[PDB]
Amino acid sequence: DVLDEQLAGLAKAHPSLTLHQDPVYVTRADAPVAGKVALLSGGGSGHEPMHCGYIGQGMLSGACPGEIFTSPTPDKIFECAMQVDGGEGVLLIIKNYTGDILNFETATELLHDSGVKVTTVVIDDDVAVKDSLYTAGRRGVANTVLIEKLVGAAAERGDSLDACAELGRKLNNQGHSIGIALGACLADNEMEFGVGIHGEPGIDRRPFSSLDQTVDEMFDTLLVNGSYHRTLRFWDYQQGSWQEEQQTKQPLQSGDRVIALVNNLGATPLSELYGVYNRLTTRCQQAGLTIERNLIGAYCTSLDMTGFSITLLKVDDETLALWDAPVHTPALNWGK
Amino acid sequence: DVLDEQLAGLAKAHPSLTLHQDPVYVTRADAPVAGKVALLSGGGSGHEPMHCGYIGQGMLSGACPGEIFTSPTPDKIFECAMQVDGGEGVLLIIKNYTGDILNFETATELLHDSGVKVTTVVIDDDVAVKDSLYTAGRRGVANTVLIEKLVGAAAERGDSLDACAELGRKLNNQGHSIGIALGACLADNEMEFGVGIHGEPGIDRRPFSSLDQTVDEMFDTLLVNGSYHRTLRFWDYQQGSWQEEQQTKQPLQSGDRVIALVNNLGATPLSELYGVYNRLTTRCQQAGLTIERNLIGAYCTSLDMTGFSITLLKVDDETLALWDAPVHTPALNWGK
Repeated sequence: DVLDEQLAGLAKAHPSLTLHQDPVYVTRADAPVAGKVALLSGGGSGHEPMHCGYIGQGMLSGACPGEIFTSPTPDKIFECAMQVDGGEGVLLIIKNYTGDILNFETATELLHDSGVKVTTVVIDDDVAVKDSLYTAGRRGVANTVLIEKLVGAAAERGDSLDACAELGRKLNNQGHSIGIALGACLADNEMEFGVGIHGEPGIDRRPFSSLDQTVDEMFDTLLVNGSYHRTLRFWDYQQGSWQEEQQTKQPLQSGDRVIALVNNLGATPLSELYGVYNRLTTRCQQAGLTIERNLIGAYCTSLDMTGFSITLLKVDDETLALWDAPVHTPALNWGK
Repeated sequence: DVLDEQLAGLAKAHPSLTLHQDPVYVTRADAPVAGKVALLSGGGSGHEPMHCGYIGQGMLSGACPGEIFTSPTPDKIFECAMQVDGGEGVLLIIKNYTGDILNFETATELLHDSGVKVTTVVIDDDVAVKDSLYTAGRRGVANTVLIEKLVGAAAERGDSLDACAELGRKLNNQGHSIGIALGACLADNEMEFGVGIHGEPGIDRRPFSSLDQTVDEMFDTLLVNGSYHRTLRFWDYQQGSWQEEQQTKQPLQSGDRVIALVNNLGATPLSELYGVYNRLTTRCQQAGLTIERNLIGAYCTSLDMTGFSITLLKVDDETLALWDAPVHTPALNWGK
């Protein structure tokens, strides 16, 4: 099995990780870490390094890969959470896809029934399309990475589960993403505008004219599609039931300070992502947005798709402190 | 100009770097760093992050990007070296291509003629083809990255120019690489075996049967093509002339300890690189090679070429200590 070989390779390459079998999942080699909230995510393979490249101090305690573009089954999630439970609760980060919501919400109840204090955070940052192919609402994409890092730093400093959960839901309402593909993972000199990380259709197919023009269109869409009201369910561990919560996003606006993530969906040359970033900085400056930090690289992929996404996440001094905090994972590493 | 936009983007993304104009080059924002040997490289754009993503503490002092797959002109190299010169010499790392050798060699003379103590290290790690299209001898490829980190650590701790040059030449004789492409940046289900980072032809075109079979063939080639004797010129700064030095490589063999670099040439999914790493570890274990450290990712690319390369560098305890030493660059970051 190729997927088997890929995970064995990840494990051999990174001794800070432990690959488990029966069922398969990955955790920090030092888990469970006593006394800190444990953070977990997962989803289909094909988005590497998300989420296994994010396992480590200051970020995920563990992750649950599934088959290509397919949610891990509930047994994997339950066993991974039990393995990382440090006595302070486990927070489940779930991207907004039908399969992921179903399997993670099922694991959540099984965990609850076994005495584990758990709660959830749903990510729906893709502003492009409401109700795509495998999603009720907006699709969960690259902002998931920014949220894992920020909530990961908060868990590592010792915040409670409730605190980690409220911060993740707040960030979710402040982060906005859009992606484009020039080639799947079907017409010359055309792009799928507002594409999904599983290959879901975007807003439309439109001509690619230049890098700068594509960025302008993506940026403009982030500015005008920001307003959003919807229900996101979360697990209330005190009542032991799902709570429907209306959640509100404000559009990005002049005066917002942001973290920018320019993300390779798969086969975009890094030189091009720097050109994207150059145009993005100009547009934010013109619109009154201050980019305070950035990440530019392959952080949330779709196999070998040719395209990239732009993510802008509103932040304040407290959030920036969580950004600057140490993280030690395969994909992201920085010290004090 | 797209290159202009791409370089402005790199500069805006990384305040630890300074982009210069008239002529264009990039340096550490803190250069010149007094009292340390300065390390420089450069080459055609299209291999990002090599070399600009390696500028920072513990690695390059600066780099000189040229146009796509084209060497920087000697004025760029000269001015960059003058900007980073810390009074203890400048070491130029040059990959073995006709154009790079000629421009860096011309800059070396201009530098010497201006009072700057300088010397060179030529990289010729690609074991696949002798005398390809743009090269007398063997092509310089991904081992260039490992050498910049190791020699970068030696320079950062204060080693002398001669000590840094000797280390670089020694490592060059101990590092071996081979690349394959499944698509240019051709044929169906066929690969260009032993391909060059500028699209040069390899040993041959052959059928792609599987990932594991491809890795086996690449690895076998690294074992059987390792022996090599050739002349590499270097700048003798005391005599003020080029010195022809016969240099020797021994094949890799049972008992060697290595650092492995599994490198995406452009469009290979990270999941697949881990599968590559998994097969590589098995083959190294069978052959008697101990992989002590690895790097898996996009470190020396060829635009959006679909393919990957494998590099194995023989090391000892001293070299492993230089690998583990602190490095803080756009592409490589660790403190232990």
